[PDB]
Amino acid sequence: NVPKRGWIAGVGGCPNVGGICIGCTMPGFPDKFMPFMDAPPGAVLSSNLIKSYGPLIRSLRKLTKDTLNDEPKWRHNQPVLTTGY
Amino acid sequence: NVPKRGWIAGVGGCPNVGGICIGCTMPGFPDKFMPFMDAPPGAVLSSNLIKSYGPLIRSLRKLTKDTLNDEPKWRHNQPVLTTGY
Amino acid sequence: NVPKRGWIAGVGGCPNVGGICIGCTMPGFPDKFMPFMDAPPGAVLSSNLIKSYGPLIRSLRKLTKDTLNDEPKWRHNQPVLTTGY
Ligand code: SF4
Ligand code: SF4
Ligand code: SF4
Repeated sequence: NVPKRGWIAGVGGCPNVGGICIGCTMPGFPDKFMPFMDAPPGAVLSSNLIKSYGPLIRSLRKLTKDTLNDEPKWRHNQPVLTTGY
Repeated sequence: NVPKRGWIAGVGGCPNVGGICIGCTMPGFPDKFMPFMDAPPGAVLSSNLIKSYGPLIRSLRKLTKDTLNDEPKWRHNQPVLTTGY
Repeated sequence: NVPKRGWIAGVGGCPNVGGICIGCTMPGFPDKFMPFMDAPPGAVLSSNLIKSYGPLIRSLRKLTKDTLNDEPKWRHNQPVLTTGY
């Protein structure tokens, strides 16, 4: 739970901070994880997994974000109130 | 950056601890987000495709996990060393 | 070429105006097409095709459309020209 909780005062961690998780809390440690800097064989399948939907969902998110980066029209210094009141 | 950063000394935040993010930092806040306790229109979309490969990746992870939840055979109190030394 | 071409002076046609195509120009007409009001067998395939990229493509389109339904900010009757001139 290190990443979810941090190391000390929420300050540290491993992957959430740039450190590969080497499985140091598991019965299989360390032998079933070495070499540590190699990709887990199961990960290559999931990293070579194909998300054709990967670029779409990102493009849709950006659009939605852009409209959220636009204040409503009724916020101005014009002498006539547009807020609907 | 609140969830990534926490609120005070990494203690709190919003979604990371069960509070929906109401986009209080966005120029569109709050009108483009209300009503807050309703699902955002574009959410259900990305949900319905990952459901085809969720239970798969989930099982594939539960299995490797179990292998990692097993100590190497050479860890015992038998009369003879079997670690490879 | 009827729907692409219209029937008379580009006015009528068949499926383009709600008339099922019954293959009346084809060497197999009418036997390989009856019963007419039944769906084509091979058609049923691409019809029920589980293209779950669909609800995501219409959304990605509606979001683009909505932005194209907003005039740029510099269109207004304020005492200050703000087009970039
Ligand atoms: S390397 Fe260890 S301390 Fe770090 S996240 Fe993994 S199991 Fe936890
Ligand atoms: S509700 Fe606000 S403080 Fe919280 S994560 Fe969202 S933008 Fe940040
Ligand atoms: S029913 Fe006949 S005229 Fe109409 S589109 Fe089909 S081939 Fe053309």
